[PDB]
Amino acid sequence: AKTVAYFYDPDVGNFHYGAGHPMKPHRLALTHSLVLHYGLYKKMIVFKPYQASQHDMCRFHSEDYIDFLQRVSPTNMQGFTKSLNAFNVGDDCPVFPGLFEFCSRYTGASLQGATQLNNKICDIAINWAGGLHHAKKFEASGFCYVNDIVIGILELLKYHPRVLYIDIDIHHGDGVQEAFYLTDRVMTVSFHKYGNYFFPGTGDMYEVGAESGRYYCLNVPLRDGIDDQSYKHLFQPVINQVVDFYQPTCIVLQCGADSLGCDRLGCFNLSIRGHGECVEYVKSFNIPLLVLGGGGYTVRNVARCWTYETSLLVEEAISEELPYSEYFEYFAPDFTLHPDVSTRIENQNSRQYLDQIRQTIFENLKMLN
Amino acid sequence: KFINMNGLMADPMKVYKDRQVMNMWSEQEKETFREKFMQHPKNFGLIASFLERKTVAECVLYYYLTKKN
Ligand SMILES: O=P(O)(O)O[C@@H]1[C@@H](OP(=O)(O)O)[C@H](OP(=O)(O)O)[C@@H](O)[C@@H](O)[C@H]1OP(=O)(O)O
Ligand SMILES: [K+]
Ligand SMILES: [K+]
Ligand SMILES: [Zn+2]
Repeated sequence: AKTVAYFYDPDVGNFHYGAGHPMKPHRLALTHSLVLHYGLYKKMIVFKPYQASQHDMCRFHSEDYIDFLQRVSPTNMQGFTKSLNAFNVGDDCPVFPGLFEFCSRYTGASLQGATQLNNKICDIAINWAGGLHHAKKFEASGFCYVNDIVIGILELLKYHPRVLYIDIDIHHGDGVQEAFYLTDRVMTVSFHKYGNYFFPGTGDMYEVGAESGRYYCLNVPLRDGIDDQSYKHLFQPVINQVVDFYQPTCIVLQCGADSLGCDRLGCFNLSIRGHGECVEYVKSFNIPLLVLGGGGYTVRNVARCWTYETSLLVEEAISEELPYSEYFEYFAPDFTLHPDVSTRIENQNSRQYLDQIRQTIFENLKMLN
Repeated sequence: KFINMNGLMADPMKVYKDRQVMNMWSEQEKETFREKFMQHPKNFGLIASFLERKTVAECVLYYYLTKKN
C-alpha cells in the first residue's frame, strides 16, 4: 500500500566527534546493519542519498557560518579563536575531521526526503541520520551544526500550505521553533524535559508563537522519569487535536531516542515499545510523513529503537531475536530487539502536574478552533 | 546494476556487504593503529596520518568493527 523511501548512506556513520563526546555517528551504521539483516529493505525503496551543498544550506543558514564550517579543521583552530566563540563551535559542537562532509550527508537525505514527498514519489520518507533540531541561523548548538529539519520544511512549504512538526527528542526543539515562530505555515509541537536548566533551558508552556504565528507553536514541558502510559496519555490527545484543528497536509517527525530509559544524557523512562507507539500513532493519520532521527546516546539502544520503528513504518512484525551481523556483540548480553531499558527511578510527573499541563495545552489549542 | 544512476539501490545488502569485503587491513596496518591509538586515544586524524592506504573514515570504521573482538 504505502510506498516507503529509506535513505541508506554507507558513509554517514564513519565519523567520530572526539574522545568523551556523547554523539556517535556510528549509531547510524548499527541501525542500517540491523535494518538490512532483518530484511526490511524488501518493503522499502532504498536510496543512496543526495549530499547537500552550501547553496542548499544557505536557504536558512548564514553565508559566513557555513563558510566557517567548511574552513575550520582540527589542524587550523588556533587561528580561529574568535570565530569558534562567535559561531559556538568547540564545546558541545567540536571540530572533528570530516565535519562538513557529515553535515552535507545528513542534510542531503532530509532534503531528498522532502523532495520525494513533494513529488509523491513516496508516502513516508525515512532519514535516521537527520533531525538535528538545535542548530540556529548563524550558530552551532547542542551537537547540531546544520538544521536539516528547517531546510527540509522550507522545501515542503513550496507545495504544502501547512506543515506539522512533531519533536519526540527529550530536548526542546528550539532551532526549529525559532525558525518558524512568526508563521502559521508550520506548527511546531515539542514534548521535552523542562526545568532546572536542563539543555537548552527553553520550551516553557507560555511559548506559543508570535505575530501571525501566535498559537501555532506548542510546548509540552515535562519532569524527570515520564513513563510510557503517562506520555501516551498526553501525546495522543494533544496530537489528535492538533491534526483536527490545524489540518496539516504534511507531517515532519523527529524521533530522538534520548527519551528512552537509560539514555546517557536523558532522564525519561520510555521503553522502545512506548517510543514506537508515538511513531505508529503519527503514521495512523495517513498524512505524508518525513521521519527523522535526532538524539540518542546509548548507542546499542538507539540502533534498536530506530530498527523497531522502521518495522512499524513498514508494517512488518520482526522477531525479538536480533539476527547475527558484524555488530552482534554491541547487543550483549540479551541480543534482543526489546531489552529492558527501565530506569526503576521515581517518576517526577505527578497527576496534578500533568493535569495542570493538560489544561493549559487544551486552552491554547482552543485558539485554533 | 546494484545501484542505479539516480542512487536507487537495487540490492542494498550487496552494497552493505561490499563495504565489509573492503575490510582489507594488513598486520602492519593493524599494529600501527593500536600503537597510535593507545598513544592518542580516538585521535583518528592522527592515526590515519600514519597509514598510507587508510583514511580517517576507514579508521573510524575499523575501530567499531574490531573494538569488541
Ligand atoms: O556505545 P559505544 O559508542 O559503542 O561505546 C561507548 C564509547 O564510545 P565510542 O567512542 O567507543 O563509540 C564511550 O566513549 P566516550 O567516553 O569517549 O564517549 C564510552 O564512554 C562508553 O559509553 C562506551 O559504551 P560501553 O561500551 O557500553 O561502555
Ligand atoms: K522534543
Ligand atoms: K510556527
Ligand atoms: Zn536530544
